[PDB]
Amino acid sequence: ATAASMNAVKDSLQRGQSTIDVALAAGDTITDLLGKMKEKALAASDTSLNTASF
Amino acid sequence: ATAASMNAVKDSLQRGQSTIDVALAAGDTITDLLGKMKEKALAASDTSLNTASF
Repeated sequence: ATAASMNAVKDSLQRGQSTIDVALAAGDTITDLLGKMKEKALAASDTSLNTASF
Repeated sequence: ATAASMNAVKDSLQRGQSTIDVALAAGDTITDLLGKMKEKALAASDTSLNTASF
């Protein structure tokens, strides 16, 4: 009975791994977006821009 | 992200170079006109001129 109980443990571990995989994909896209906004903030930091570019 | 962020810095430096180039062209024109004024001032400083040429 104890040996047969391991299947639920394996299912729970695989479920956690899938959840972390989905979170990792979301984190990848979020870091891409974060880098792009840092580029935008540096570009807008310049005082030689006109109003429209800002 | 830090490496990819350098494009904004490059663009800002290029914009500064373009602004300085425009300023230097206008300054070249202004110095040419200033030399012309100095020539006219020396010409008009002569006391033998009649009122018309002055």
